[PDB]
Amino acid sequence: GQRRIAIVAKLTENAEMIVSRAANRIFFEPINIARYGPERMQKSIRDLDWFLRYTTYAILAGDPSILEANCLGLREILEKSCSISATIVALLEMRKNAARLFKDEADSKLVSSYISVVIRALDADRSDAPADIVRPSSEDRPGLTLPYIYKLSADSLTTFKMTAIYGADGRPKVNLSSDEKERVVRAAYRQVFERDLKAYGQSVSEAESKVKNGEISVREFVRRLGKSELYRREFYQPFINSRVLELAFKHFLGRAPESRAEVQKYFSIISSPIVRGQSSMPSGGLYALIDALIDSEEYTSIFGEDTVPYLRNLGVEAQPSW
Amino acid sequence: SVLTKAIVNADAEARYLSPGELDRIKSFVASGERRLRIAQTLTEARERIVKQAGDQLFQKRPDVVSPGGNAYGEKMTALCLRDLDYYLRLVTYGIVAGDVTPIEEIGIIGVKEMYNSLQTPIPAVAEGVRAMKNVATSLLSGDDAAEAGFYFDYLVGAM
Amino acid sequence: SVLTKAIVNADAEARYLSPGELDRIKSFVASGERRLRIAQTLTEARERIVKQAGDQLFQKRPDVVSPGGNAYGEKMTALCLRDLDYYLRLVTYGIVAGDVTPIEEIGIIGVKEMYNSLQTPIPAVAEGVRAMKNVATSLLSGDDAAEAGFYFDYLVGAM
Amino acid sequence: SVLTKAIVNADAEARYLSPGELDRIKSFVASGERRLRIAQTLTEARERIVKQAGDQLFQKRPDVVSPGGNAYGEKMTALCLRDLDYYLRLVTYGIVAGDVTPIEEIGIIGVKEMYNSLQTPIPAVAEGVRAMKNVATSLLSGDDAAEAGFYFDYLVGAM
Amino acid sequence: MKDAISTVIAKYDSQGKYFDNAAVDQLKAYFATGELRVRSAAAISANAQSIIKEATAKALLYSSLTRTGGNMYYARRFAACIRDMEYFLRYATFAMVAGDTSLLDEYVLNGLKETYTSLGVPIDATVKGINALREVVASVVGPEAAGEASKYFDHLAKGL
Amino acid sequence: MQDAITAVINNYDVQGKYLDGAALDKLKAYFTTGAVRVRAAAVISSNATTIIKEAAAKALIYSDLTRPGGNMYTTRRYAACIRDMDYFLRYATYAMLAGDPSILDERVLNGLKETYNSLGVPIAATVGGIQAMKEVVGGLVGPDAAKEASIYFDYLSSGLS
Amino acid sequence: MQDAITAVINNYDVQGKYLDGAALDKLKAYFTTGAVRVRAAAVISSNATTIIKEAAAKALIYSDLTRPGGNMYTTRRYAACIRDMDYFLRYATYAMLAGDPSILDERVLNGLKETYNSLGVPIAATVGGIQAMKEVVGGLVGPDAAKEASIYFDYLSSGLS
Amino acid sequence: MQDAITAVINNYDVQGKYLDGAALDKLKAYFTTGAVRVRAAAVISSNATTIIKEAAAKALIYSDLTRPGGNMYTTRRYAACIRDMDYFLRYATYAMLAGDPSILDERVLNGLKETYNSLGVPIAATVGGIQAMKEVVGGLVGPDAAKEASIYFDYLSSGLS
Amino acid sequence: MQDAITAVINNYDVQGKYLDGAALDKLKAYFTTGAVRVRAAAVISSNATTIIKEAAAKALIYSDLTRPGGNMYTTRRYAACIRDMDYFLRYATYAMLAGDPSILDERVLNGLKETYNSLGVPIAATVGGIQAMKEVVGGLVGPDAAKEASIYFDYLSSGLS
Ligand SMILES: *[C@H](C)[C@H]1/C(=C/c2[nH]c(/C=C3N=C(/C=C4\NC(=O)C(CC)=C4C)C(C)=C\3CCC(=O)O)c(CCC(=O)O)c2C)NC(=O)[C@@H]1C
Ligand SMILES: *[C@H](C)[C@H]1/C(=C/c2[nH]c(/C=C3N=C(/C=C4\NC(=O)C(CC)=C4C)C(C)=C\3CCC(=O)O)c(CCC(=O)O)c2C)NC(=O)[C@@H]1C
Ligand SMILES: *[C@H](C)[C@H]1/C(=C/c2[nH]c(/C=C3N=C(/C=C4\NC(=O)C(CC)=C4C)C(C)=C\3CCC(=O)O)c(CCC(=O)O)c2C)NC(=O)[C@@H]1C
Ligand SMILES: *[C@H](C)[C@H]1/C(=C/c2[nH]c(/C=C3N=C(/C=C4\NC(=O)C(CC)=C4C)C(C)=C\3CCC(=O)O)c(CCC(=O)O)c2C)NC(=O)[C@@H]1C
Ligand SMILES: *[C@H](C)[C@H]1/C(=C/c2[nH]c(/C=C3N=C(/C=C4\NC(=O)C(CC)=C4C)C(C)=C\3CCC(=O)O)c(CCC(=O)O)c2C)NC(=O)[C@@H]1C
Ligand SMILES: *[C@H](C)[C@H]1/C(=C/c2[nH]c(/C=C3N=C(/C=C4\NC(=O)C(CC)=C4C)C(C)=C\3CCC(=O)O)c(CCC(=O)O)c2C)NC(=O)[C@@H]1C
Ligand SMILES: *[C@H](C)[C@H]1/C(=C/c2[nH]c(/C=C3N=C(/C=C4\NC(=O)C(CC)=C4C)C(C)=C\3CCC(=O)O)c(CCC(=O)O)c2C)NC(=O)[C@@H]1C
Ligand SMILES: CCC1=C(C)/C(=C/C2=NC(=C\c3[nH]c(/C=C4\NC(=O)[C@H](C)[C@H]4CC)c(C)c3CCC(=O)O)/C(CCC(=O)O)=C2C)NC1=O
Repeated sequence: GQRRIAIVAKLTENAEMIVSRAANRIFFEPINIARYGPERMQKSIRDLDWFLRYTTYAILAGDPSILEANCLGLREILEKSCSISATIVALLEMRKNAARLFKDEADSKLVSSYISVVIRALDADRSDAPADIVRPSSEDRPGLTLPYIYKLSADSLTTFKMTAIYGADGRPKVNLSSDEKERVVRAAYRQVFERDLKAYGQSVSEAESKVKNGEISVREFVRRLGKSELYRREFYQPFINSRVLELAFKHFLGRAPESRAEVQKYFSIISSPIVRGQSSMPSGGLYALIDALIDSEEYTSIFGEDTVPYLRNLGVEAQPSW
Repeated sequence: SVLTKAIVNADAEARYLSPGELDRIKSFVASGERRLRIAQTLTEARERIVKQAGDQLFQKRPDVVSPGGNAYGEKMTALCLRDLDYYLRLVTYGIVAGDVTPIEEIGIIGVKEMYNSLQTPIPAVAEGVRAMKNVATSLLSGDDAAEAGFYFDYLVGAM
Repeated sequence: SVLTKAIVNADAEARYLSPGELDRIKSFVASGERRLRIAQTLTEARERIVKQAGDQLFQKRPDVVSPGGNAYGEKMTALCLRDLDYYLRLVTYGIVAGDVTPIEEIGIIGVKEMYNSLQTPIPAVAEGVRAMKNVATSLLSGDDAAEAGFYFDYLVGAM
Repeated sequence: SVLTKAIVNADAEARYLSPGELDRIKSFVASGERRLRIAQTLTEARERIVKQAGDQLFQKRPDVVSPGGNAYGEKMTALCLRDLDYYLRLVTYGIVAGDVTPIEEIGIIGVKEMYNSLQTPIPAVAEGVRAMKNVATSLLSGDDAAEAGFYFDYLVGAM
Repeated sequence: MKDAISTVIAKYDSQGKYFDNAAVDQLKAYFATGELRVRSAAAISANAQSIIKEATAKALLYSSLTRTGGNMYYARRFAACIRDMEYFLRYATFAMVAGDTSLLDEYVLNGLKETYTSLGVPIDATVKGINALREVVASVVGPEAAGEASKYFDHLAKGL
Repeated sequence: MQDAITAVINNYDVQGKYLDGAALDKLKAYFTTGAVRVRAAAVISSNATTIIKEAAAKALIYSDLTRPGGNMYTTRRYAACIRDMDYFLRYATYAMLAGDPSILDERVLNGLKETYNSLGVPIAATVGGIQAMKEVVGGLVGPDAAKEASIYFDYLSSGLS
Repeated sequence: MQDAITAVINNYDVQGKYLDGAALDKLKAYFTTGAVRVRAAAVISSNATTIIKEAAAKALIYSDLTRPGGNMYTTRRYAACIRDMDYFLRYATYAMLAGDPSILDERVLNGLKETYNSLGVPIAATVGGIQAMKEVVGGLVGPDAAKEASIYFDYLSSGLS
Repeated sequence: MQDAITAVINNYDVQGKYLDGAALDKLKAYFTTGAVRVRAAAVISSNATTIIKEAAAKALIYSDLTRPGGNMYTTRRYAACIRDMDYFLRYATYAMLAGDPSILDERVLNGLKETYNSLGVPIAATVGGIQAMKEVVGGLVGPDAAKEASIYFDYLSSGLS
Repeated sequence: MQDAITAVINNYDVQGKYLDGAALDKLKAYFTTGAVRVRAAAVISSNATTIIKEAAAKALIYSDLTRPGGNMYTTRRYAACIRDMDYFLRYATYAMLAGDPSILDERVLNGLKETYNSLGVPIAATVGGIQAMKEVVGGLVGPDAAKEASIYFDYLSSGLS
């Protein structure tokens, strides 16, 4: 960072010149200053400085992402407004400027790499750049779509998953480092119970054993947690039934309950006296609630069988206003 | 209603309404005027439909209006007829809506539970609805009757 | 308690208590008076049980009461005996409850973590509880002792 | 508006609107179209009214646009003119409403406190409003001017 | 949700009334309008992308927001605002069909001011953007259906 | 509360826009309707006592409610019920003049359900009474006025239910 | 939740006191009552559907609530109301076996008032239904059991109100 | 309210313990800080109007809030916001003298979030204003005083958010 | 969360200004401190269990809290308290690396007061424990690191109190 600061300082003082040469070059196809008009020219001047100011920031930051997010959509925005080529030609000048300012090859190179990111998006088509997913809903909760650059700006989400591996034996065996296996389990425990249950030093013995071996899935593990004695009494038993279904939303699906009709459907599940079940595993009741959530397509699709549920949040999946 | 259903599917998909979906809406709005007339006819004949259906039901099921039976006594018999009237009103609502959803929310969800607490026999109620259908069909023209029949059938199926 | 456990299972299932569950409750209420006497006996002998068990433990484990050991010194030895007393009180509570749950909440959850911070050896604590069991068994009649033993064994298992 | 004011007085008295009150409402609705024209006139002349009034104010009060004064500097002078524009917009709203209440809620409550924090002199603001009135009066026809004057006077009174 | 047909139904069931002519009149009215509302909706869907872009230009673009230290500033921020303008359009169209305002507030208006205040988004600007969408939409739609289409836009504006 | 004129003003004020012709047209629309509304209001005020009487006769009185064990049994309760009826009528009249339903929400509708539930007043019967008043009012005001009057009565009814 | 036996234990545990004769006497008292309670619970479970039916007949059905515009109007709402009644009955039975009111507080009572107020369910009517259930239950269980049963029903009623 | 000296006393009183050297040391620590705090408080009181002005200039004014459709638009709303700012400043000064955050909890912090949510006042903007006040205050009080002043400002901010 | 470097960047970005040398110097200052911070963090991680043990010994244990009727009485509560202590330590270490107090506000400080009040956990005792941890940490990290470590510990303490 310290030398990166020095690199930034050098770039800062020569920045106005660096911009000028890129601008003089373009002001491929060459476009005259006058036909563009002052405002469009003024914008173009601003834009050059804009790329450069982010570059300085990106140096200090030491991440491609800051430049990455802004450049993506920008290329789409530009086109009717601007020639794609002129923007490119500009960096040709500024990378040459960059090489001149910093005599250390590496110092010029890193500065080049930031400028490379900006260019690489511009080079990539509007189509080549990918639109971010849109969270889907059934008959309630309208479907919301999130922009990708928004998703990129947001800090990456750590996903804990353990995948069952087929064997020659035909009994699944799962390969992970000693720390790595059990880390998924550590986070699962933590998501469902909302705190890590090791500091209390109880956890279902047989649950986790089966997932370590890999025969019952992580999806089936989180199922086993909800049904577990630990999960009630910690949750369920201290709350009224209407509050339990709201917490059970948060930890099992990562969203809050989104509509009146769903909190009603779920309230009837937990309320309903069980149909008598042959499985000694107690029939429905609150267990029904937990089933209905894991068995839900929304659950299975977003998380899949391997992933442990994660909390969807501002960064991911948009998040609704109502 | 038809329109609500279409909008809801679009919103789930997070898309503007498809041409095909739009076409169905167009068809529905054209049908509506005919539907309104069918509904109007049944409303005017409502009093007689209920009366005729009631008599048929009581002939079909002597037991319900018998000392053991739930319907027995003037108060109880009135309530049974009131129920028939309710279902007829729901059917009219359905015809204008073009969907069973209006009917379904008001009358078909929790119906089993309500009647079981009351101890009213569900099959008898179904027979009454069938009876009402027959009376209604006679007053309606054939094509009109077919439209009305669908809604009547749904009710019978639901109970 | 037995009854609490039964109620909780029913509530999870969202059903009224099963006949079998009810029968177990009946058995428990009959047993209770006998259980109360067993608990009373141990309470009266509590002071001596703790003292005798302590001595046995220290003989079994010289190290714990040694300059290196955690128990060493008057203050520390008192605390070790206080712990034994605590566990005995918990056992009495368990016998009257007919379940380990009362014992479990107060004493067995997070016990490992607490002792590890203290640096007290968990196995030595278990030995102390075993020692207490032997003293308690002698004072109790055989059938009473068996009942008491179960609770004592649970504690030993937990640590 | 006039109607809101009348309703509010009636509600306080817990009575239906008096015939006299109703008559005033009738008169107001007739007057409204004329009022709309008066408001339209001022809106069109708004830019010039503000400019002329500003100049008059600055001549009347050299101090406000002086290094000590609040108005001094381009940024500050713009803000002073913006304020004059705001008050003119409020006056137009008042004329159409037929009451000062719309004006009053947006501009006259807490005005003292706001300006005191800003340190703007309240009397100078009042002079600016007076200046705007004179310009506005000239463009308006005499009877129209009298109507407009009342609203302008209220503002001056309020500050 | 609730649309003009089901709204009339819902008011009648709470009273326990069978459908009256007064009610039948309101229902007829919807069916007359409906045919062109379907036409107007299709127009808005086709030109949506264009409609948004024009609207942004009129108000959102070339504002303080675009300048640094405003919400529009950045590509990321710019993209988000456009999504919000697309949201407002789909709903208003959904509201145009159906003919009941409520679809709007269940899906849009409820909670919006609270999110916007939390995010820091300026409410006034969005209101301006909605009003802009209204003018563009009206031209594409044509005069007869414009009155209809303007209502749903105005509801959104006063909600915010 | 809010009225149509103020509603237009408020919408413009949040925009910061000066009043424009389109806005003026909305105001003009209200002004034409206004004369009719004033006439309707005067009719209602003069016939208010009778309107309440007729509506009560149609729904409330000669019923179990008035009989012992009914909510409107005892003089005190009877008087309260007719006072409530008068409130609904007066507020609806205010709303009709205003051309806005907001006053009903701000004064009448807010917390009414909860108040009634604590009191044990029957909501459905009250709604019935409101509907009855509407019918009587419709006659007196005449058809053009009736449409305007009906919406406010219906608004009250929907709120309570 | 908590039960009588555990309640005694917990009180002693906070004191740190070993169980004493006075404490034992309270436990002994519970044990004698226990047999009666078990019999009562079985009676209630078998007659639960009828108890609800009778109570509804006494208070809820044949009322404004069931009439259009009433809270229990429509099949869906009717079914909801009887479901709530069943909840109250089941929990009261649990409490009676336990000999402690705590479970009612932890599951039924906490947040119910607020939920009902938002929903617009009438609390006083619900309380009326609970009281009706109590009366029916009292008959079936018989006198000794009735006193015990009544306290839990009353506890629910007081909480809601 | 409570202060530092009383807080120590209260902790000892619940224990029933006589004051001990460890307790005395905490009291002694406060006494040294005291003189600085008194000077800071006098500075803030004299410059209070300006502090508010500067903080508003930094965050609140020249913003969307002040522009039409913003929360602080209209004189009434503007005046309200500056009144709130004054409250925060006065209480923070009290807290700084006291050496305890409790007064903020008892007076300012309790129910503020709920009030703001009902009003529709934006919490984040308010927090921004508080932070701005802190910065201005920091300058005037000087560095030693600033550290002490900052904690109370931060406490207010954390409570609101 | 936010870090020192990003905080400076964000302030400059809203201004639109390229980074000033004075700003750069602050960033440079952070970069030098970062090496020392990393060493401190490694020390804390290795000695974390002991740090907690020592701090508990200083404040929490041999106290009324651990005695029956005290908040930390029972194994479950004891374990909870030491878990909380570990949280504070881990987050303070994170804050020290970050060079910014914000993470503490975002994760630890937000909702803590409310949680503690519902639980009935005593804030002053918790604060005491945090201060004790700070003292132990100060020793292990050594003087240069201690100053940096102390500020985050103090920040936590001020937030809780
Ligand atoms: C045209 C050949 C030249 C030019 C001028 C220009 N720019 C715009 C519009 C925008 N430019 C930006 C700027 C940025 N936002 C970012 O995140 C980044 C990356 C760091 C930049 C550079 C944006 C967001 C816009 C759109 C809106 C706005 O004005 O802020 C236009 C007009 C197009 C429009 O209005 O949408 C024009 C004419 N830019 C160049 O570099 C070219 C050489
Ligand atoms: C007639 C075909 C059958 C019959 C009817 C019957 N019903 C009742 C009582 C009630 N029925 C209803 C039903 C409805 N309420 C609703 O909200 C709807 C949907 C709109 C329906 C259909 C209700 C609420 C009642 C309860 C009483 C009340 O009005 O408050 C009875 C008498 C009840 C009793 O057992 O005492 C009867 C007899 N019974 C038959 O046997 C016929 C086949
Ligand atoms: C007889 C001396 C006079 C007379 C009486 C009269 N009353 C009615 C109608 C009603 N009177 C009551 C009164 C009561 N209800 C109560 O709750 C109490 C207190 C316990 C009283 C005294 C009610 C409620 C009614 C309304 C109708 C109903 O029964 O629900 C009438 C006829 C109704 C009408 O006026 O059209 C009459 C005639 N009339 C006289 O002139 C005698 C002097
Ligand atoms: C019946 C005696 C009365 C009555 C009941 C009623 N309740 C609802 C709806 C709900 N009831 C609850 C309440 C609970 N949540 C809990 O956790 C518990 C304890 C375990 C209870 C009792 C809830 C959550 C709902 C909402 C669920 C849903 O909407 O389906 C209704 C329906 C109201 C509605 O608008 O849907 C009714 C009718 N109301 C009466 O009229 C009786 C006096
Ligand atoms: C001009 C006649 C006098 C004058 C004006 C002046 N005003 C400001 C700053 C502001 N004035 C306002 C006032 C309003 N906001 C509203 O909402 C309304 C009613 C709709 C009014 C009247 C506001 C809010 C400001 C603050 C700036 C902002 O809005 O962002 C200044 C500048 C003050 C400063 O130093 O910052 C000035 C100069 N000054 C005089 O002395 C003239 C007599
Ligand atoms: C004796 C078998 C062994 C032993 C005992 C020992 N314990 C401590 C200190 C503590 N013991 C506890 C334990 C409990 N608190 C509870 O609430 C319960 C459940 C009811 C228990 C069992 C606690 C909290 C402490 C901390 C001190 C305090 O009471 O405040 C010590 C002291 C050592 C230390 O403090 O680090 C000792 C010696 N250790 C042995 O070596 C024996 C094998
Ligand atoms: C120890 C220094 C003091 C103490 C602690 C104590 N805490 C709890 C329970 C909880 N503490 C928390 C707090 C956090 N969760 C978080 O995520 C964070 C930030 C990362 C914190 C600090 C929570 C949520 C709980 C409840 C969850 C749980 O199961 O523990 C207890 C137990 C209280 C109880 O009776 O349940 C205790 C004892 N109390 C003291 O006596 C010390 C002064
Ligand atoms: C279906 C109804 C609905 C709405 C309306 C909605 C609004 C909405 N706007 C959001 C963000 C946002 N919204 C805007 C919008 C704007 N900034 C401006 O200055 C403009 C005036 C304005 C649009 C033109 C911005 C900039 C963000 C990103 C937040 C930020 O980082 O500043 C987000 C956060 C979601 C995300 O970005 O992940 C939501 C929830 N969501 C919904 O579900």
